[PDB]
Amino acid sequence: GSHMVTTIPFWHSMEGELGKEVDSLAQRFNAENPDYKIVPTYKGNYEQNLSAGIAAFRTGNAPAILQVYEVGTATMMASKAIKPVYDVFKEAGIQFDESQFVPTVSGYYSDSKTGHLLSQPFNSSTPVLYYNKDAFKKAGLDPEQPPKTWQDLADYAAKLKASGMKCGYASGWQGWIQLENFSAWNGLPFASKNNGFDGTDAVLEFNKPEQVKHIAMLEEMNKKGDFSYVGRKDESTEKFYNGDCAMTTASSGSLANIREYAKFNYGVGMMPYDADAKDAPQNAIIGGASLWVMQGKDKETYTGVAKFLDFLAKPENAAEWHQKTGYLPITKAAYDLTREQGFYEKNPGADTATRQMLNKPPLPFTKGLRLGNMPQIRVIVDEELESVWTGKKTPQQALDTAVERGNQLLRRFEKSTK
Ligand SMILES: O=P(O)(O)OC[C@H](O)CO
Ligand SMILES: [Co+2]
Ligand SMILES: [Mg+2]
Repeated sequence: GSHMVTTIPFWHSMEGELGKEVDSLAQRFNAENPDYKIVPTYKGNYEQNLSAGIAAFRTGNAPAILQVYEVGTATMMASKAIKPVYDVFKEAGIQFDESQFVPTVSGYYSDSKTGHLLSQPFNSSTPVLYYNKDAFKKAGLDPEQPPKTWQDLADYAAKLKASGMKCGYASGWQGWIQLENFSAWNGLPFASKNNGFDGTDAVLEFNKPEQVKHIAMLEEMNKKGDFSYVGRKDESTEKFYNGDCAMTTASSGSLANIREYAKFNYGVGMMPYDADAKDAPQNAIIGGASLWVMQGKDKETYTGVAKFLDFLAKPENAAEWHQKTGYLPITKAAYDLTREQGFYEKNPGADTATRQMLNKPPLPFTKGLRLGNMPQIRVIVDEELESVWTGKKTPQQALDTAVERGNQLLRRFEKSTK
């Protein structure tokens, strides 16, 4: 009737040092709240975790909490498999102040009609440029001056390669960085209806001259050996920390593993922008994930979930997550606490991710994205970009095809949710 501990499965995609920090947070919560036991389980990369969560729901054994990457948001929002987080709190009779979250992040994860959070913010990032300062030195570059523009990056990459580095430049999450964020950061839409927020009748718009020229630049670098393709996700993070790759654009959340494993002096810079683009940079759009609560659980489970989510949002815990991982602080209090503890004084580049998100007030179409079936559109994008790196298709053809294929998935979602 109440003597049994309530076990609460939490399925996530936090690998390496990120996962160790998730475990530390769960363990502390469990110690302070012994009526509950949060049980984190690593289920693979974000695609694998989302697929596993959806499949488990079909058979009634979904976890209580599921970490879903940012692009899965519209899909989850239309899902009948979730209990919106604001409702989890409401029905459990626990107060939660949504205004605590930084507006960019709360907006991203909020319902259009009610303004309420449908999932809980936790790990948000923007892409940053990691660079090997030691490698810069022996290539004759100023180790305190990362390339500000793509043009500069290509130049540096050539010099780093000439100096003996195995790889000059590589990128994590190419869709997120080279197209989604490339668009926002250079003042362009990724999709219509303001990057999807204004309706399911959105179409993809990333096949414009600016994006095509950008992909062409990367392909020219690839041919020269100055750019290396190493995969669709976080593969470039290890290529950087093991010394292979001199520069990588990767999640700000890669910092946990990079700090632990890089045995050289490294720096963090902002994403390069297009030198020719007037009024660039604009602002970055977030990556990372949010925490979804699955439908069909008992009241004890939802009480425990609400308590755990509240725990994660406490200033000290939100601040600790940001400081340890490189994900940006997602509450106002966590940002202020980090600043007031002198963390940014000690670690100058540690607020880069926030600064990119807030570089300028957003244009109507640089607030984030919200597109149904985006997890599959990401795969389409990866396939088409891979056809560029192999020389099978031109940058124009690949982006045109990704738009055509991707739009088919957007119309499929539109029809499904009408
Ligand atoms: O590595 P993350 O957690 O910042 O996520 C990267 C991309 O946003 C995933 O879609
Ligand atoms: Co009992
Ligand atoms: Mg569909």
